[PDB]
Amino acid sequence: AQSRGLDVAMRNANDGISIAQTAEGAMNESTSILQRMRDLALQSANGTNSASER
Amino acid sequence: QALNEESVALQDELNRIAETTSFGGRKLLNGSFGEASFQIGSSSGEAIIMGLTS
Repeated sequence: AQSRGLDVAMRNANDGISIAQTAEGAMNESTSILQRMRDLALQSANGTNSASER
Repeated sequence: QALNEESVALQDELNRIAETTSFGGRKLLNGSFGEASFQIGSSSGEAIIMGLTS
């Protein structure tokens, strides 16, 4: 019975690993997007941009 | 009178220069530039002030 319980626990831990990995990938994409947005915000602060390029 | 006429021509030339020099549509020596902020460092705050007088 303990062996079967360990099988169940290993399966559940593996499922949790997969969910964690998927969320980690999505968060990685989100942080890359945030870095690009930071670059854009820094670029706009330049005082040579009149109005249109802003 | 001839010298005055040439001086008047040069004066209108000075006005044209003041009103014409533009960095891609952004007038510089007209007087609208005033003061601008140049973001020259990583993160916010690290910037300088450029002041152009007509």
